[PDB]
Amino acid sequence: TSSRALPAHLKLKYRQESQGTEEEVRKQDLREALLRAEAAHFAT
Amino acid sequence: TVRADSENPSSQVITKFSDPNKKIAGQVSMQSLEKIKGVPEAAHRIAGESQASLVKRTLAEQIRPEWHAPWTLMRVISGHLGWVRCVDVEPGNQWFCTGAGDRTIKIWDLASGVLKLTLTGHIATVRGLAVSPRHPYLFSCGEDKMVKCWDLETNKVIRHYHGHLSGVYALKLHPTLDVLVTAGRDAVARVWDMRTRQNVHVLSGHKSTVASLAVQEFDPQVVTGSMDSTIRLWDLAAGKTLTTLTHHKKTVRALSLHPDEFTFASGSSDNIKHWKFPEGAFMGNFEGHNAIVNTLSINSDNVMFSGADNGSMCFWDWKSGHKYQELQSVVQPGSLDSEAGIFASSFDKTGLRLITCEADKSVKIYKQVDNATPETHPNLPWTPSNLRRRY
Amino acid sequence: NAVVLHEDKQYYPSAEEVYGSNVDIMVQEQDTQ
Amino acid sequence: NLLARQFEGRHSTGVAKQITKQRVDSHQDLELRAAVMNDILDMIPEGIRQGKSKTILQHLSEAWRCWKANIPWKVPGLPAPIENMILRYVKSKADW
Amino acid sequence: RSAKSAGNTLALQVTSSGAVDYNAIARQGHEHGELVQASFRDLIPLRARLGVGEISLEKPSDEQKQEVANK
Amino acid sequence: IEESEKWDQRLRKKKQTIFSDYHSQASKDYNRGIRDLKPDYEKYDKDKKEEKSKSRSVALYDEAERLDWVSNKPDKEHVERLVESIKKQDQRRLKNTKITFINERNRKFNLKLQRFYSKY
Amino acid sequence: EFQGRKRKEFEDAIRRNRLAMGHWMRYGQWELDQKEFARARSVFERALDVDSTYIPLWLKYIECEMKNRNINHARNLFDRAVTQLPRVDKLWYKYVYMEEMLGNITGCRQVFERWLKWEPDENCWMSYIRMERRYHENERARGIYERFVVVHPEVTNWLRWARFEEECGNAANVRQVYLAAIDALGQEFLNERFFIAFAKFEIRQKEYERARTIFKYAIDFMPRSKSMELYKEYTHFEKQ
Amino acid sequence: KAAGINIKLFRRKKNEMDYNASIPFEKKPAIGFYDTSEEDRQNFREKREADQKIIENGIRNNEMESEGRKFGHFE
Repeated sequence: TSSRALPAHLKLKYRQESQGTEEEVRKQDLREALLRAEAAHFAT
Repeated sequence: TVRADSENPSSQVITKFSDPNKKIAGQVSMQSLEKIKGVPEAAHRIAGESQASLVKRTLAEQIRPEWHAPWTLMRVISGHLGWVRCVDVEPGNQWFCTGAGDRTIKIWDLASGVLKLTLTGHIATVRGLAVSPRHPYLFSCGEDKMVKCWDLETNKVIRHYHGHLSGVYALKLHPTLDVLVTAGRDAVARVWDMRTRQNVHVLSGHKSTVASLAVQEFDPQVVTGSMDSTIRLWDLAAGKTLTTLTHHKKTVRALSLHPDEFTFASGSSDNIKHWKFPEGAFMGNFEGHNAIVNTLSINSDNVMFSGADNGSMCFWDWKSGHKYQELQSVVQPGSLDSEAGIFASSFDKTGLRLITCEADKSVKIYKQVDNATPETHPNLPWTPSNLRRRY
Repeated sequence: NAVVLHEDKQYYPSAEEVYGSNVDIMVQEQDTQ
Repeated sequence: NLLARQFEGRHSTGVAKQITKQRVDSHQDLELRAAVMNDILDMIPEGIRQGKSKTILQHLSEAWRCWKANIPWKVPGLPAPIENMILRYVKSKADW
Repeated sequence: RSAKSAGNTLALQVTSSGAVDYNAIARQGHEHGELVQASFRDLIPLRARLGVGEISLEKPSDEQKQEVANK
Repeated sequence: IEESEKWDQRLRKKKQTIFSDYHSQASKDYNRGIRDLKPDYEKYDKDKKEEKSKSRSVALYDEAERLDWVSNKPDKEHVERLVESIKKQDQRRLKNTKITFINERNRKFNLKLQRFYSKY
Repeated sequence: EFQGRKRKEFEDAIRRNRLAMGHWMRYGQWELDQKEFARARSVFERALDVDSTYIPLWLKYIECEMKNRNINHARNLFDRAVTQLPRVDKLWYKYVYMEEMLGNITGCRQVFERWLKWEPDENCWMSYIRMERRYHENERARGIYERFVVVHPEVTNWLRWARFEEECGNAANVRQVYLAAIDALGQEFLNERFFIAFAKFEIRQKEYERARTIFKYAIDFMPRSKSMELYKEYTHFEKQ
Repeated sequence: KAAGINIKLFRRKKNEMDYNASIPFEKKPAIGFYDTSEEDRQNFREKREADQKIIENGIRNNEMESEGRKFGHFE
């Protein structure tokens, strides 16, 4: 129909292994990581 | 007539002998009013049932509040050149993105507040961001009527979603399916397929701007609140509405889902109400925020935050519905007094830091006070059993 | 007694004067990536 | 497309029109007016004769014009919440 | 006698001993009349709805999630 | 004292009758209409006394599970008085409801301006 | 041709600004002047579809239905209106007034019961009391007073019940209602005016040992910080 | 029409629904607890005849005003 409605980007991209999937975020400990990062920023 | 005399005991034996402590302070003293004439066959049972209902209500409003510790300001990020309207946090809790009225999406580092790259490409104000937790994407929408899908692996727009007759005010992503839902000024919430950019469903039931949105996995999936002060619960399978929630008087500008409880809370200019989700059963009010609430966010440990249009910030005990802290937002130096306001807010993934996007061109980070000590940091006082709610 | 030149005039207090000393004030005008 | 339009019709209704560098201002004004209408509809309490939006919009336009011409714009009879909201939106427009 | 049902069925003696049930006008349509909220009990928090015991505030497990996802 | 008591009632009511909200306005209109009502005709007493005598089961005043109240079709006199009361009230409403300027609209605008700014 | 021309002009006027309720009201009026039914209802209910929360339109519709003596139609319309907006008392008041002044009181009694299910303000309960007392039938109005005081615990409602009780006629009943009122309000709600009213009732019953004893009880009950009016009434009784 | 007519009919344009064949959008009132029944079917004669008298009254009033032009010609 219209030029902009033609098929394009037909492959949906999913997060790969080291890109931060749900499995890793559930496995990771975000709290102590956040406090450590804040302390590292504070040290500057 | 002096048919009987000596009321000395009667004027005391009636008032005294009962429960000494007041139950609901309006108890009719069940045993004391049978003796009058009338219609005990019908009227008496109705009065008894109404008393049972009222005593249950007044006793069920008396949940002891918890402590939850107070919050404080820790960081003020001032980089935007317009009102900051939206905020979303990446699932790894490393960075967060905030669109604003200067047509730009700025991506900040959550821990340090350092500004990463600035994304441009919107004609008008950005109103909603959403970082996909299963794809490396970042969807955005603005008052310029088009929806964009930024590819975070290349930082370039790849997908465009076009069908919208006016500005788009909210955007949400289905947790399980690859489907996103947008709501805007054309009084229609539209359902988009991510891959094909097609508009599968047109959730058209409202009469005015759908100012709020919420999407989840169990039915009903899409929850839309509009300027009619009405909330609708849609089913995505058929694109129809299941329930309509008209309890609100003014437009409901904030919808938010509890992470762990299968209930949701909505806010408006008058009252904040939270509902049991499967059938939309009312579950109580959060009274005390006499302002135009814009945002609602629930922590993991049953803490609610409600930000107003005049900088009013109230923290609620989710279980007991008790507003345990009042905070007044203070503007950065260049602003006016009238410029105090809050447009968007979100707890981070852990829930220990709260990010607030103000009507002040500044982003503020709030952190619970670390020392704790409920003895030295008491909440707002709780005064039980004052009177039953009007409802 | 000193006069304040127009270019030297300040209308607003510093962010430190308005937010206290326990808040870090970030001014991210320019990009870092 | 030509033959479909020939044998079918315009199907003009229900189509969207992107903002194209000439409708930018006239669409930004529409969005601002809609936002101010929502704010008016909210801050006015219940049963206070809500039919007062147009006059506040006129006040907002006059305030914007006064800002452009550098005129104080003090309205004596205006209530405080309306005045504050108008000032806030005028400052937003001025910054843009 | 050829009148058919020219009018709505009269209110019902509901099973909760409620004498008369006027919710039939509100439930007229919507194709979901069981979920239409048209009574004063719907203004009362579920914490205090009298005839309620335990209300389960947890998500519908995982089997329900998979079924609704597939559908 | 009885005449003084009636004057007390008159003065009492006079100081409560001297627009606040639609909520109270509805009540005031309704109780005015009640003040203009003429109940207790020859019908009600006959209805109370006649079918009560043969009350084998259920009372004429019981409405917990009464059925007949659905089919109450009034008489001509009652509907007639309905129409006359409505017409009189409508006529009453239409009765009570009703050079700095170049046109009649400018005049109305100037009177509005006078109403708002003359204090200032 | 004249109705066609007026109809076309009004139809465009309402298609251009579909939110202008004045246009729909005027269209219904002009259509009603000759063809009194059917499409009048169509146009009006179309307007209600546009905005069903416009109470003036509902009232206008009711009045226009009642002008042409369609009673059962208007009763159905009220049922729809009251189940749609149960918390506006204008519709309820018009309904009860109409049903009451039709002569059908067996139906307005149940209508008032429906309204009372929503716990309205004291004005509605007082209207129900006045309704019932307009036809005596005080035997169930006493029960209705019981419902009023249980729903709305206030001293004023108890005084109202006592006044109704003394109007009907009894002595044990009135003082007995007062005893129920004292044991219901308790220490934290009973103000001096309640005992003043009880004392006045007792003086009008010409039983004075009772009155003096309730004065002593009231003296010792409330703190002497707030005892002025009760003391002066005590003086008036004892010296009188 | 005064002397001899060919029965002149007014002219309609080609793209209007004419608002004179049926109800322009044809919406019926919702049926409720109380049955209408007779309230309209007992008086279909009224639905036609109140209409009839209103037409006839309009015609009489127009005729009287038309002769009232001569009647009030000089006053």
